[PDB]
Amino acid sequence: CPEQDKYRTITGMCNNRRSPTLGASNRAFVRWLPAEYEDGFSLPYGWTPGVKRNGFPVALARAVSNEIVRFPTDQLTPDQERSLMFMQWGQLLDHDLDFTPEPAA
Amino acid sequence: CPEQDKYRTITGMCNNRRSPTLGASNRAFVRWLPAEYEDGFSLPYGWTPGVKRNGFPVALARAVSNEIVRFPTDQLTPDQERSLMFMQWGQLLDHDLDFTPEPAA
Amino acid sequence: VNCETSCVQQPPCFPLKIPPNDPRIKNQADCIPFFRSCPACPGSNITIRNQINALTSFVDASMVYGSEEPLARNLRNMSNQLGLLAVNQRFQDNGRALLPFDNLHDDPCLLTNRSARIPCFLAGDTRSSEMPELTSMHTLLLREHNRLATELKSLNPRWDGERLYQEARKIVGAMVQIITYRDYLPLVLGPTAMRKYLPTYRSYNDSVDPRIANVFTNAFRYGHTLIQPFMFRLDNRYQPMEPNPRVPLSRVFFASWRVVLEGGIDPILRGLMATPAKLNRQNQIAVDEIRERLFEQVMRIGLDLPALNMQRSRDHGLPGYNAWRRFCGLPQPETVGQLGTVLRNLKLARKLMEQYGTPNNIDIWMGGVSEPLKRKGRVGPLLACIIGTQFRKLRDGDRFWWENEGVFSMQQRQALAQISLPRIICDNTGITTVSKNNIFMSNSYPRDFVNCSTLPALNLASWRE
Amino acid sequence: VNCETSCVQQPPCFPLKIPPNDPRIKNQADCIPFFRSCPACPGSNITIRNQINALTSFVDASMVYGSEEPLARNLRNMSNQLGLLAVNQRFQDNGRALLPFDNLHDDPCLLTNRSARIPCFLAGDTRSSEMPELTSMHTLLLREHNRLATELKSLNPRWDGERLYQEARKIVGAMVQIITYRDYLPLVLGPTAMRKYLPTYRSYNDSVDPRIANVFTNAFRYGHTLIQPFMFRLDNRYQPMEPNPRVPLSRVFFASWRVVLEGGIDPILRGLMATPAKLNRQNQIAVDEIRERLFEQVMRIGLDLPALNMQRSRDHGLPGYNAWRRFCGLPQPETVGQLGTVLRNLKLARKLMEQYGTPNNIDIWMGGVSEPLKRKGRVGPLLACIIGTQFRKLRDGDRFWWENEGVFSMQQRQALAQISLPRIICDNTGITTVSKNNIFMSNSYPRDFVNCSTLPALNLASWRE
Amino acid sequence: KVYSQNGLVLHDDANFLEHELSYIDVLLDKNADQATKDNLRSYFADKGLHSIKDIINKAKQDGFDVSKY
Amino acid sequence: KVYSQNGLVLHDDANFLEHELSYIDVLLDKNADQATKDNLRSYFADKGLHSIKDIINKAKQDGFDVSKYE
Ligand SMILES: *[C@@H]1O[C@H](CO[C@@H]2O[C@@H](C)[C@@H](O)[C@@H](O)[C@@H]2O)[C@@H](O[C@@H]2O[C@H](CO)[C@@H](O[C@@H]3O[C@H](CO[C@H]4O[C@H](CO)[C@@H](O)[C@H](O)[C@@H]4O)[C@@H](O)[C@H](O[C@H]4O[C@H](CO)[C@@H](O)[C@H](O)[C@@H]4O)[C@@H]3O)[C@H](O)[C@H]2NC(C)=O)[C@H](O)[C@H]1NC(C)=O
Ligand SMILES: *[C@@H]1O[C@H](CO[C@@H]2O[C@@H](C)[C@@H](O)[C@@H](O)[C@@H]2O)[C@@H](O[C@@H]2O[C@H](CO)[C@@H](O[C@@H]3O[C@H](CO[C@H]4O[C@H](CO)[C@@H](O)[C@H](O)[C@@H]4O)[C@@H](O)[C@H](O[C@H]4O[C@H](CO)[C@@H](O)[C@H](O)[C@@H]4O)[C@@H]3O)[C@H](O)[C@H]2NC(C)=O)[C@H](O)[C@H]1NC(C)=O
Ligand code: HEM
Ligand code: HEM
Ligand SMILES: *[C@@H]1O[C@H](CO)[C@@H](O[C@@H]2O[C@H](CO)[C@@H](O)[C@H](O)[C@H]2NC(C)=O)[C@H](O)[C@H]1NC(C)=O
Ligand SMILES: *[C@@H]1O[C@H](CO)[C@@H](O)[C@H](O)[C@H]1NC(C)=O
Ligand SMILES: *[C@@H]1O[C@H](CO)[C@@H](O)[C@H](O)[C@H]1NC(C)=O
Ligand SMILES: *[C@@H]1O[C@H](CO)[C@@H](O)[C@H](O)[C@H]1NC(C)=O
Ligand SMILES: [Br-]
Ligand SMILES: [Br-]
Ligand SMILES: [Br-]
Ligand SMILES: [Br-]
Ligand SMILES: [Br-]
Ligand SMILES: [Br-]
Ligand SMILES: [Br-]
Ligand SMILES: [Br-]
Ligand SMILES: [Br-]
Ligand SMILES: [Br-]
Ligand SMILES: [Br-]
Ligand SMILES: [Br-]
Ligand SMILES: [Br-]
Ligand SMILES: [Br-]
Ligand SMILES: [Br-]
Ligand SMILES: [Br-]
Ligand SMILES: [Br-]
Ligand SMILES: [Br-]
Ligand SMILES: [Br-]
Ligand SMILES: [Br-]
Ligand SMILES: [Br-]
Ligand SMILES: [Br-]
Ligand SMILES: [Br-]
Ligand SMILES: [Br-]
Ligand SMILES: [Br-]
Ligand SMILES: [Br-]
Ligand SMILES: [Br-]
Ligand SMILES: [Br-]
Ligand SMILES: [Br-]
Ligand SMILES: [Br-]
Ligand SMILES: [Br-]
Ligand SMILES: [Br-]
Ligand SMILES: [Br-]
Ligand SMILES: [Br-]
Ligand SMILES: [Br-]
Ligand SMILES: [Br-]
Ligand SMILES: [Br-]
Ligand SMILES: [Br-]
Ligand SMILES: [Br-]
Ligand SMILES: [Br-]
Ligand SMILES: [Br-]
Ligand SMILES: [Br-]
Ligand SMILES: [Br-]
Ligand SMILES: [Br-]
Ligand SMILES: [Br-]
Ligand SMILES: [Br-]
Ligand SMILES: [Br-]
Ligand SMILES: [Br-]
Ligand SMILES: [Br-]
Ligand SMILES: [Br-]
Ligand SMILES: [Br-]
Ligand SMILES: [Br-]
Ligand SMILES: [Br-]
Ligand SMILES: [Br-]
Ligand SMILES: [Br-]
Ligand SMILES: [Br-]
Ligand SMILES: [Ca+2]
Ligand SMILES: [Ca+2]
Repeated sequence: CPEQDKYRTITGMCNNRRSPTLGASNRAFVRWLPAEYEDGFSLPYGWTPGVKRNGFPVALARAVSNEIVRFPTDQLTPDQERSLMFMQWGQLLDHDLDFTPEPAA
Repeated sequence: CPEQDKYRTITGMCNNRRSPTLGASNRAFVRWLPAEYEDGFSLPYGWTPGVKRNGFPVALARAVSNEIVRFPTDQLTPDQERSLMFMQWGQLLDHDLDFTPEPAA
Repeated sequence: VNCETSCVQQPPCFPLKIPPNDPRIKNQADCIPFFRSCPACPGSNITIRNQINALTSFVDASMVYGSEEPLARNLRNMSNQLGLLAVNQRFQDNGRALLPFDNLHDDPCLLTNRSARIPCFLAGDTRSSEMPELTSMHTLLLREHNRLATELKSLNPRWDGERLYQEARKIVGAMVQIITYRDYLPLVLGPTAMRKYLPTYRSYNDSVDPRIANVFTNAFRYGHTLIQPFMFRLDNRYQPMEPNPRVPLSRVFFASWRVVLEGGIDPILRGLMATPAKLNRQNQIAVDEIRERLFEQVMRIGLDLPALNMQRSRDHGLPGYNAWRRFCGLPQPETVGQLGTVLRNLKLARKLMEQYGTPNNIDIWMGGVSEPLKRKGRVGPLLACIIGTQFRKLRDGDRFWWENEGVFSMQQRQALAQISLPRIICDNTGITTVSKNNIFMSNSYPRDFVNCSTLPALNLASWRE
Repeated sequence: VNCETSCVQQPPCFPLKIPPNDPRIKNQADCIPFFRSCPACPGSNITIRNQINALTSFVDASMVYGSEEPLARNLRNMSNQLGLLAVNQRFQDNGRALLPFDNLHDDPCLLTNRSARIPCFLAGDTRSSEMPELTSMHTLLLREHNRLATELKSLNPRWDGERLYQEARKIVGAMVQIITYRDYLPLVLGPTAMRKYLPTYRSYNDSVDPRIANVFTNAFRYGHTLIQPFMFRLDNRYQPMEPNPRVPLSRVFFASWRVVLEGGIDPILRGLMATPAKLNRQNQIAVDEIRERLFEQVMRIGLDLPALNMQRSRDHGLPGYNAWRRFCGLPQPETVGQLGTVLRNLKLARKLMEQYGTPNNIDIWMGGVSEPLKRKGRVGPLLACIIGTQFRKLRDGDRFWWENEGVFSMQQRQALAQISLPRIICDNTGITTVSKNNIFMSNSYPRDFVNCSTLPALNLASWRE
Repeated sequence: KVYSQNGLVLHDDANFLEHELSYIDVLLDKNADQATKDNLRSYFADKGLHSIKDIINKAKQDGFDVSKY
Repeated sequence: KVYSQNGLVLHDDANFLEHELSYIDVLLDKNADQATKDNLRSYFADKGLHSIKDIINKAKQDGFDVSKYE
């Protein structure tokens, strides 16, 4: 890292001079807790038919959506005390913070 | 992981049922702090001639040993209150806890 | 196996299966597409799989400027020394700039209005076209950069393009920091949590790890509960605009044509200021425009954003609700009764236990958004902990944080504290009437609105050299 | 590049360079050999390089039983159903068992006494021959296993081999836990730190991460400061044994022949009980038997174990002294003055600043072992923090901890609390006179010694079935 | 690189961009100052395009109309 | 696995072990019980040695004297 600088790098390298990948792009997330995978190290829960998590079946994510998350849209409750700009700033901000890549086809 | 077991596995797998590689053999160490490498991610300090750490030259480890660690052996101080078995249990115990592999010749 | 068209489970595809009596997808041999996130160390049977952040974790306005040096250059106007970001060369919005067009071989924006032939936009982040409301925010900040660079060139004529760009970027970055931390986050967390997780800034701390934690990528999706089923557009009287004032969201995803041909960013921004967000309620979590019709115009089947959220958390190996509660120092319910107490809602507890069997297995997003909201906040205690802790790290671990000694002069800090999103809107659009502070709470026209004249512009005099 | 016979810095070699005015190595184009630890994710330019633990982190006596299923089987006596570990087939120690021989194509034990043709031993850990005092400890535990299995077969005749092995193993594992946590660690950390880092055991906590931290591999090398320059051997009067009573350490590395031909493990154990350890002092850190002549009999050049320590911490990307101080909640000196205060030794501080330039750069081992010792402990506050924290995790995060509900019966726990290292020695060797509790503090014959008869044996009656 | 989300390619840096065509116009403008063009040549040479024939040819391969060149 | 430390090979599982020779004697002991031998055959077959000729021959390659089976 240069000893002295005046502006941020684009990548975020050198923000932290002691560990200069910290907060830079194209690096692993940090883990605040140990990961929890079906096989210990890479397979997600739900992968293998009939394999439980902590003694219970894994719920289909779409089932959870259907049963818990679905509601009739005409019953929507406006937030008296928040604008839609509050939604939109959140998404714009998220897009300053994290993008998790996936393989293309 | 089996739902029920009576003894430890040899590898240590399944000791922690939620994250069953934890404590098991042939896994990465956990990091209590972010690593500090010359290039941010893999080259040790001292690797590249002329590259400092936090603004200071990297000291030859052998120099540090020579200047700080060396003492005349006739001046060795026996510990009145510790046996050599205290040394040896530490090495035996260390060998229950960690072996960091290296490439062979 | 192409994960987009195939329902076979083979790496890297983890398609969401369809339940027996699904309200929308009758055919149980079908699936919702899903590609597992790229692993840090592909093919390892030593490492515990982890995922990658392609962006700078810092609040540095990398959505505007990019997080990689080829994109970052490609976004710049390289035909002169004015330090400007590149703008569209075919289209303008009543005389103001639009984002440049990106060039994708398979462009999803073109699939929305086929006949309009308007491609996706190019910005510092690649998701800029996902909804036109987002596009408008990106466009706003594009313009603010170029306005600043223009004002700075006027003030410091001997500054070259590199210098103008950096200084403008440095200002835009602080504006994002200030709006985020002063105006947005207090309304996310509520005052109790704000004082707990984001106490008064002291100074840069080089030992604070500023990385994004894996769990934050899922937790911060709490915002999905805020989404309304329509895009609202308003004319200069803040009345509905008659080329479709209320477009269903499933017809605006990647609909870049709407910005270029249906009246630019002004109506969209009016819509955002003068329409309420949706309230998260335990029985009204997220709407069917994202739960049933996500991206349905550009893709073989509509996705389910809530469900994707949950599949993704398992893809990323995230622990369940009780593990994150414990991490945060919060009680961990074991029974349906105790979960009812925590949620102040026994009915919802019962529904969660019927799905998951134990609160230990509840997926972090689902447990997070199920929690009753903190007073004057829009998340429960668990999400407030995770999101609070994240933004503390991003602030105290950022050497270029705007209040860090050496980053700006005292005079420049004094002047930066005058900025607000309303003013930025006045400066860069045809809108002359905008929300009162706080823009994120103000939501009703005209009760909550003021004329642009009443707002102080950013004074750049202490940038003179 | 063969890192043993070349001084070129090319992966995976990171040879230690030689300073100008070196007391031993005249030629600066020579080097001390060093192989970088295996990376977890080889070849990655995304991951931050990290290293691998080949062993179970748990205090499970994996040095006896192995940490991998091929070795673990190979260590067992497979010719009967008695659940025994395999023993040497060529040699015995006045009738008692010795470790089996390992078969290496380039065996370093053979290179010590060339003519004796005695190879290295095989045990659960691969380093069992490194010094014969270590070998004796491995041998002792081998015998304890087989004695237990024998007693259990007598007690429960219908038990098969698998059952005997597991039960004995489970006992030997608890014995290592008890000796370590009751007898050893309090004398490492001192009472204040023991109460701080290892408060009284409550119960298994499945959220405590039991992994070895990278830094602990370096910090726990504090033990290098305890090493005496000789191996001491004593006859059954606890007098020096006359086939060389005081062998220099540089002639005992890999010297397995000394165990087999120079009188077995009895003299070596007597030596360990009745000889004082070396004291760590700031001007007497570590001896030249390991600083100048490490492994010199089996290798082209003698290594420098302290220097290896420091090269290894950089190989592992470990932060420097002040970062670990801060991690532990200890003041971080910036100036030579402040470091003098922390070390109670301005002279040493000046020497550290001359090497490193700032206390931020001091390698963790060197800073660690430089610190004044806690009252009644043999580490300073930094090392006590790291080592304490590590063993807390190994205890509270171990589902099979010996005191964890359901691992042993109350009767079995009561009986296990009577065990001690002196007793194990009485049970498995020809020694009839052994140290008083605490074996690790007792060090002077005969003041500190008792007869084996006075010590209560382990009663296995509550294992009857 | 190719940035991808839900099977949708959202950006690829490999591709020529439409706004870079306006840079081609500055290079062919005879009355545009020589420093401006040098800076652009350097921009396009950092991307591995060294002549205007190589620049125009890359725009064409990436789907643009370059018939007024 | 080959386990390596400071350029010294400390163990290699590929190699036959001296104590496994005593297992060869149990297999050739005509008066040793058939359950014991089956267990040993399985032990050596888990390692990929299926006959006693293949076992003795592996011990030889790994430096042991096997002339006392002639
Ligand atoms: C079972 O063990 C769990 C692990 O406990 C640790 O290990 C054992 C061996 C002991 O040493 C133990 O004392 C250790 O803590 C244990 O759970 C742990 O619980 C603590 C306390 O609740 C949690 O700490 C809290 O963390 C949150 C989140 O921030 C943390 O993480 C980030 C990044 O990793 C860091 O930046 C932070 O510094 C934190 O470490 C904090 O919000 C919280 O502090 C705030 O709230 C408290 C409470 O109101 C205030 O007093 C503070 O001032 C703060 O405002 C704590 O620091 C810890 O995350 C959690 N870990 C795990 C793995 O879950 C569990 O409780 C044990 N159970 C029993 C019954 O013993
Ligand atoms: C600069 O920031 C540093 C990091 O700050 C964290 O993030 C910022 C944003 C804040 O939220 C801050 O509160 C966070 O901590 C900061 O350094 C930190 O300082 C704390 C307190 O001194 C350190 O915590 C201590 O940790 C040790 C070691 O154990 C920790 O790690 C292990 C393994 O990961 C865990 O298992 C443990 O649960 C711990 O998290 C503990 O031994 C110690 O606790 C013991 O002593 C205290 C006090 O006597 C008791 O209350 C406890 O019960 C224990 O007996 C602390 O928990 C922390 O490790 C350290 N972090 C780093 C990265 O160094 C620094 O101080 C800031 N500097 C300034 C000037 O602001
Ligand atoms: C109009 C608004 C929004 C969307 C449309 C939208 C969509 C997505 C999608 C498709 C994903 C990927 C899901 C997957 O796992 O396959 C996604 C992820 C993330 N979101 Fe969404 N989102 C809209 C809006 C918001 C708002 C208001 C958010 C927060 C306040 C918000 C957050 C996030 C985050 C952080 C992610 C993860 C990002 C990553 O790649 O790391 N979104 N969203
Ligand atoms: C006879 C006594 C001791 C040795 C001989 C000896 C030697 C080593 C060597 C060669 C290493 C590796 C050095 C390198 O980094 O290349 C080593 C590492 C470790 N030690 Fe040493 N040691 C002797 C004695 C002790 C005692 C008393 C210790 C503790 C009380 C102790 C600890 C350790 C540890 C934990 C390591 C790291 C091991 C790993 O691979 O993870 N040693 N020692
Ligand atoms: C698809 O896009 C076209 C524009 O290409 C839209 O057509 C315009 O509609 C407006 C408002 O109705 C008219 O005033 C314009 O004159 C139309 N232009 C053309 C060229 O037809 C069309 O309405 C869009 N379709 C959808 C689905 O809304
Ligand atoms: C660059 O700026 C000039 C002057 O404002 C403008 O005419 C031109 O269109 C811009 N170029 C691009 C590609 O943005
Ligand atoms: C196995 O045990 C028997 C009886 O205790 C003994 O005679 C034999 O030599 C042992 N073999 C090995 C390899 O330990
Ligand atoms: C080497 O071993 C032999 C026994 O084989 C012993 O008599 C001799 O004294 C030893 N030599 C050394 C160097 O100690
Ligand atoms: Br840069
Ligand atoms: Br995480
Ligand atoms: Br992990
Ligand atoms: Br982890
Ligand atoms: Br419904
Ligand atoms: Br495992
Ligand atoms: Br570490
Ligand atoms: Br790291
Ligand atoms: Br880390
Ligand atoms: Br240097
Ligand atoms: Br297919
Ligand atoms: Br995959
Ligand atoms: Br289902
Ligand atoms: Br269907
Ligand atoms: Br890992
Ligand atoms: Br504009
Ligand atoms: Br349309
Ligand atoms: Br998106
Ligand atoms: Br500049
Ligand atoms: Br602020
Ligand atoms: Br507040
Ligand atoms: Br709170
Ligand atoms: Br931190
Ligand atoms: Br308008
Ligand atoms: Br439409
Ligand atoms: Br809807
Ligand atoms: Br498709
Ligand atoms: Br849990
Ligand atoms: Br509870
Ligand atoms: Br109910
Ligand atoms: Br409800
Ligand atoms: Br409010
Ligand atoms: Br409110
Ligand atoms: Br809270
Ligand atoms: Br207006
Ligand atoms: Br106002
Ligand atoms: Br505002
Ligand atoms: Br105005
Ligand atoms: Br390497
Ligand atoms: Br990493
Ligand atoms: Br014995
Ligand atoms: Br010798
Ligand atoms: Br060793
Ligand atoms: Br104990
Ligand atoms: Br104590
Ligand atoms: Br923990
Ligand atoms: Br001194
Ligand atoms: Br010496
Ligand atoms: Br530091
Ligand atoms: Br003491
Ligand atoms: Br003492
Ligand atoms: Br102290
Ligand atoms: Br008890
Ligand atoms: Br004796
Ligand atoms: Br004792
Ligand atoms: Br043997
Ligand atoms: Ca960023
Ligand atoms: Ca172990």
